Amino acid sequence: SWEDQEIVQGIVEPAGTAVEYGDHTNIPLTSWNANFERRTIVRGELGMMVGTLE
Amino acid sequence: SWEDQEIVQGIVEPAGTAVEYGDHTNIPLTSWNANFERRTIVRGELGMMVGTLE
Repeated sequence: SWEDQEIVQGIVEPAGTAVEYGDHTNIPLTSWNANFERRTIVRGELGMMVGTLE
Repeated sequence: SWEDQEIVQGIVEPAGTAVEYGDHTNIPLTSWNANFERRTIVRGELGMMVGTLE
């Protein structure tokens, strides 16, 4: 909206590898991570000055 | 009951001796006394564990 500062996009990375099965073995677990991506808004300006004789 | 600690058994000893009957003779009387014996309770515990593959 020309006054906002940043635009943000989310990314999620899952995680987890299988393990061989065992009745009394430890249960492996899956998980995930999340990062956010910011792009800054740049405002440029340009002007003019005009005179009567010009 | 399973959630008990002791079991009590009572023994009653009675007493009394008969006499010859008379209309105006004083009446003999019987009586009793009681004793108790207590035995503690022991709980045994045993279990099993079964896996899906097993």
